[PDB]
Amino acid sequence: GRTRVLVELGHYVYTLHYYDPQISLDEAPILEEWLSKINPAGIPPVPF
Amino acid sequence: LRSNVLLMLLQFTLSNLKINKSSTFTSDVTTITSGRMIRAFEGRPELL
Repeated sequence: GRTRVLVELGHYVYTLHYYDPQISLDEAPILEEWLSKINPAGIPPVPF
Repeated sequence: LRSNVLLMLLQFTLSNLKINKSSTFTSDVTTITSGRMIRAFEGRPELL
């Protein structure tokens, strides 16, 4: 709980992951997978 | 020494009497310069 990053994409393709509310999950590997595919060429769809 | 240096400079000049030729120009599709008409070193990225 230290840094809050705003990321300025004007328009972007999103993809969403429906979870059960009865299941605990750290959402870092869902978004570290998104970070693992960003190159200067492109950006994979944002995992909401 | 003045002979050997100057004869090297003649060997510096006559080695270098070429014609500059434009290769091919693509747009920089990636985000590094974002659309600048880069020199397209196609087969040799080690010089780009």
